[PDB]
Amino acid sequence: SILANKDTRAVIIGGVAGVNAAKRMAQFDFLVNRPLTVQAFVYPPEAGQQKEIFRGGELKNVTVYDSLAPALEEHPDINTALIYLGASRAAQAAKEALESPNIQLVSMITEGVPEKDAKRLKKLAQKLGKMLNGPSSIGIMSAGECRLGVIGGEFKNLKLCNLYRQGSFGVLTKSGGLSNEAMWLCAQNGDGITSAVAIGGDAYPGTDFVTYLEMFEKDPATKAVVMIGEVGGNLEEEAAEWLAAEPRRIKLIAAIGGTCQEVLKGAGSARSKMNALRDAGAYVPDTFGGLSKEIKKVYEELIAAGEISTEIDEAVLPELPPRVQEVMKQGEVIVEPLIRTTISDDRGEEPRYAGYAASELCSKGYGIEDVIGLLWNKKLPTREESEIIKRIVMISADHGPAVSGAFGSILAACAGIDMPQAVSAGMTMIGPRFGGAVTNAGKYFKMAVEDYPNDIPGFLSWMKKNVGPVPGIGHRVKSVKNPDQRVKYLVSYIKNETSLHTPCLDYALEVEKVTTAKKGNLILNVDGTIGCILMDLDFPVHSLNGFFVLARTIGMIGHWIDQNNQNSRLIRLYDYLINYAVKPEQEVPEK
Amino acid sequence: AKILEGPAMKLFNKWGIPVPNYLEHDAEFYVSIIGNKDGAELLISKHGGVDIEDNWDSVRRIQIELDENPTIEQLTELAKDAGFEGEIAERVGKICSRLILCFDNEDAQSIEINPLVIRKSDMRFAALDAVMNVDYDARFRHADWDFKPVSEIGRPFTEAEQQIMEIDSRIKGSVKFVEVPGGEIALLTAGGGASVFYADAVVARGGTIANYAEYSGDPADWAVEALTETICRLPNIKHIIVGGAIANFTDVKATFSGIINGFRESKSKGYLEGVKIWVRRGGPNEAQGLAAIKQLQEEGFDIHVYDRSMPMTDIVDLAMKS
Repeated sequence: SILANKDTRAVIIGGVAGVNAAKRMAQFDFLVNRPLTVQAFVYPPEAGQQKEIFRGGELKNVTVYDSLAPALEEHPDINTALIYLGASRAAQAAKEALESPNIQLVSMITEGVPEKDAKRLKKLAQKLGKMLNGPSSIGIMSAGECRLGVIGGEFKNLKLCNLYRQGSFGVLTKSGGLSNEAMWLCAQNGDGITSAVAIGGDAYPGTDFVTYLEMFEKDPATKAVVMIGEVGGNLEEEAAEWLAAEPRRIKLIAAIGGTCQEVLKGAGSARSKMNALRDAGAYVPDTFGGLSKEIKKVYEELIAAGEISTEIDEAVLPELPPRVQEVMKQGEVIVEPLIRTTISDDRGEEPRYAGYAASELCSKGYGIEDVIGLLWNKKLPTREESEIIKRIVMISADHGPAVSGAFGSILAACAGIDMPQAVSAGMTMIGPRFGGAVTNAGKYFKMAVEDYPNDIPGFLSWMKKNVGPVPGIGHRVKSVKNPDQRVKYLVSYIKNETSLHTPCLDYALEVEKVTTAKKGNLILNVDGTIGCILMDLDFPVHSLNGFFVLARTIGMIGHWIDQNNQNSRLIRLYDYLINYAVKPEQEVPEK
Repeated sequence: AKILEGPAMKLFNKWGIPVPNYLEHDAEFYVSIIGNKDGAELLISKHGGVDIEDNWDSVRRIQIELDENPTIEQLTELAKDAGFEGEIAERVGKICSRLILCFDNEDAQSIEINPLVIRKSDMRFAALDAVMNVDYDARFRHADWDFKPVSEIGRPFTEAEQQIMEIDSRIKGSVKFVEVPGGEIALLTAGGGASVFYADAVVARGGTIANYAEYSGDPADWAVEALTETICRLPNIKHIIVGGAIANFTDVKATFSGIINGFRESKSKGYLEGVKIWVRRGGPNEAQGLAAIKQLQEEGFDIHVYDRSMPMTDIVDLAMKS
C-alpha cells in the first residue's frame, strides 16, 4: 500500500457528498474489519449536528464541526483531509488542511477548481512537504487497509475486486471511472491491487505519476504498476523518463487514451507517450483490451520469478447486514409491532374505513354520519342509526361562548394560538362536568335498568353513596322553568319518528321526574340524553363521549374563526371578577 | 477555453494592452505567455507575423514563477536579448508587465499576440491578432466576463452540441457531446476516461466514430435521456456503444432508466431500425440496470448486453464484426 493504510484517520470537509463518501468508507471499514476512518466532518451549515454512519450493522455517530481547528483539537488522531466542497470554497479548505501540522495528506474530489488555485496548492504542499491528491480525484484505495472516497463503488464490487486483501499491483489513473476498471483487471488477471490512486483529470494535479511511482518503488508489496493516462500535458513522458533513468524493481504497464488523431506540434499525443513508455521498458498494449493480457503476462512472470505466491482466497468474508424490512419480507426475523390498528388502512391508493374505500362511500351517496359509524363501530350504520347520529351531532355542535370548551378555544384564539392548538385546549375541558358524562350516563342508566328496574330511590341512593352526582343529570342554566329544547327535540324524535325501544332513556326520563322534584335544575341534560339513546342503539361504550367531542369541535372551531375575524385582543380577566383570598403580606425571613 | 478576438481585446484594454479600434505599421513582433505547472512562460521575438514560423531560434523565453512576477527592468533586459534596443525595448517590457498582469488576474491559460505591431513615428503599439485561452471554471470570480467560450481547436459548436452544453450547467453531473462528420459507430459511454478508450478502440481496429459522448458524476435520468436521443439522431447510425467502466458512485439503475426512454422515444420516430445496441456496464445497482436494459429485446431492439466479465472495449470488436 502507499498513501492510505490502517493508520489513516480522516476529516471530511464538505456536506452531503462528504457524508456519502464516509458511508462508503464505513462499508470498507466493516469489510476489512478496521475502526472507522472518518473521525469528524467540517461543515459550518450543519455544525454541532451528528451524522449517522453505519459500520456494517453498527451505527456510528460522527460529529460535525464549524472549522478544522476544533475538529483536530477533539481528534488529534486525524492525519488526512478529504475536500468535498464546491469550487468556490474547496481551495481555501485545502489550504487550511495543508497548513494544519496534523494533516499529512489532502485529497480533493472537487471539479471546476481554477488552475491558478490548483497551482498555488501544489506549491504550498511542496513547501510544507505534504501530499496533495487531486483536484477531481475520486480517491485512494489501499486493499485490505484503507479507502479514501467513493473509489471502488458498491460493496459487491469490493468483493469482486478482492479489495479485502493486498495483491501485487499498483494502480495510477487520471480518470476516476478507470481506476475501478483497472482494480477489476488486476483482480481478474492478477492477484489484485496494493493501492489504487486516481490523480485527477485536471491540467495541474497536486501530485504527478513519478511522485507516486517513486512511492510504489519503495513499497515491497507492489511488484508492478498499471498506469492509465490520456493525451494532454506531460505526466506520462516524465514517468517514461523516471523508468529509463535507473533499473527499477517495479514493472510498468501503461495504456494511453487519445489515439483519436483523426479529429481536431502534438508534444503530448497518445502515440508519443506510448512510444516514450514502450522505449523506457513499459508494457504498453495497442488497445485497452490488451491491458488484461499485459497484467496476465506480468503476473505469470512474477510467480515464475518467485515474487508472488499462488495462495487461493480461503477467507470467510463479512456480508453487509440487510435492512430490517428485507429480512421481514423473507420472514427471517421477528419484529413485534409497536401498535395494532383495526379501523383503517392507508396503504392503498386511498384509505379504507372498516374495509370500505373512502371515495366509494362518497360516490354511493353516504355522509359524514356513515363515516362516523364506520370508524367508531366498524359497521356501516342503518338509515335509522344514521339519522340519529346526524341529529345528535347537529344538536350538540355549539352552545354559545360561556361554556368551558368554547371559552377555552376563545381564550387561546385571543392569545394568538393557531386553530388546531386553540381547539385542543377547549377539548381538554370536556370531562365529568362539561360534555364528557355521555359514557358514564350510558353505563349507569343501563345498570339502573338491570339492577333497579322499579327502584329509582335505590338507584339514586346507590349513586349518592358510590359515584356522587348522577352523570347526565343537572345543568347550570337549564331547569324545569327554563327547559332544554335540545333534549325535548331528541326525545320527541326518538319517541315520535322511530319505533325504537329505549329502556335507558325511559328510565333516565323517570329519574328526571324525581330529581327535578328535589332541585329544579336537576334535569336530564344533553350528555344523559345522548348517552341513553346511544346505549339503546348498542353503540360501543367507549365511543359514547365521541359524539360530544366531535359535535362540540364544530362549535370550538366556529369560536376560534369568530375571534380571529374580529381581531380580538388577548383576554386578561378583569380584577373585579376575582376574589383574592390571599395570605397577608409578609417579609421573607433571612436563611 | 478559447475566447473570441472581441472579448479578448476588452480584457487587453482593461489591463492597458494596446489594441486597435474595433492600422499602418512599420514592424511586427511576437509576444506570448503560456501557463505551466510552475506559473507561466513569456515568449518574446523581434520577428513577428508570418516570419515567426521560420525564426524560432530568435525567440527569448523567461519562466515567470507563480506569484513571483518580474520587474519592468527584468523584462526590458529580456527585450534586449530578443534584438530590441532603447525605447522599443522599454515600451515592449512595459507591454509584457501589462500582459503578465492580465494573465495572472484574468485566470488565463495562454495569451498569444502575433503580430504586436509598432508604428515607430508616434510609438503606437497595437495587438493585431489576440489568441486568448482563459480558465472558464474561474467564471464565478469574474463578474465582468460577459462572454461564453468557443471551440478550443475545432469548428463552431452546432445545434445539438450547444443544447448538450446548456443542459450540462443545470445539474450536478456531467454530459458532453461532440459531432464527428459522418461515422457509423455512435458512442453513449460513461465517464471521460472510458469514453476516450472506446473511441480509441473504434479508430484502432479501422472503424469510424459517428461522435464523442460522455455522461459522468451520477447525472439525473433526463440529462442521460437527452444525450441518448441526440446520439440516436446521428447520420448513418447502425451501431450504438452503451459502454462504461465500473462506476464508483453513478447509479446504473437510474442512468439506464434514462437511456431506455431515450431509446424508446428515438425508435418511435423511425431512427433505430437495423441499429444494434451494445451494452457493457458495471457500478452501483448494475444487476437491476443491466437486467432492465436486457428487457428491451422482449419488445423492440437488437440489444446485446454484457457484464464486467466482458472486457470493457471488447464490445467494439463484436460490433464491428456483426
